[PDB]
Amino acid sequence: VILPNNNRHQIFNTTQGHYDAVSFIYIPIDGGYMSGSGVVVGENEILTNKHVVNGAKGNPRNISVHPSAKNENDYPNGKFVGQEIIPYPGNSDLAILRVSPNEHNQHIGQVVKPATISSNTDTRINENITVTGYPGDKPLATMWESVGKVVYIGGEELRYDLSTVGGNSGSPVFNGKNQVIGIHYGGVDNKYNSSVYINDFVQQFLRNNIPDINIQ
Repeated sequence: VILPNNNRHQIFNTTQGHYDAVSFIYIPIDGGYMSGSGVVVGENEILTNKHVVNGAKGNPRNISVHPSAKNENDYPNGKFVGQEIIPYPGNSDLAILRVSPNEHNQHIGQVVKPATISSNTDTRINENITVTGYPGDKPLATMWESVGKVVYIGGEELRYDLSTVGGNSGSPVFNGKNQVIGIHYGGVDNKYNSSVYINDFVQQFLRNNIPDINIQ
């Protein structure tokens, strides 16, 4: 959903700082492909949307994850294939994807630093945030950072005023400490963008499936 606030900047030094965990997702469908985004949060784990993993039609092996992808011809951290899809049991567009190790028996959370999850104890409306991931209007597997403000927090719903584009499905929403406060899932044209807010209940689901999860 493209809004009056469309402040987007490409990221090139993708393997450094907090960008490293921001991941590009590619799923073939016989006619073409679908793409999306996610964020590495544990040794073998990314967070993304239910609607993203549902594109695999029940086979996790159809999902390729490229952490820190720079463009279609530059995956500096290679890829990791889907192994197990663990949907968040609650009523939000959130899933964990566990991935296999790569061809060098490296784990995804060893090649990049797993992202820091916010406890969201301090998160409030009007807060300045970024949503960073792989928009579909841009060239395949290019990373973009969008700047915006939180407008709504309720239940598992966090809405902001910044712009995103199909492919931004699954993009982490960062606070100023570069901690993940939520996971983008879509938007309502001319009104706001929407994300899964990482509330206490979501945090419990993360802890119960990702033993090493870093929540601060």
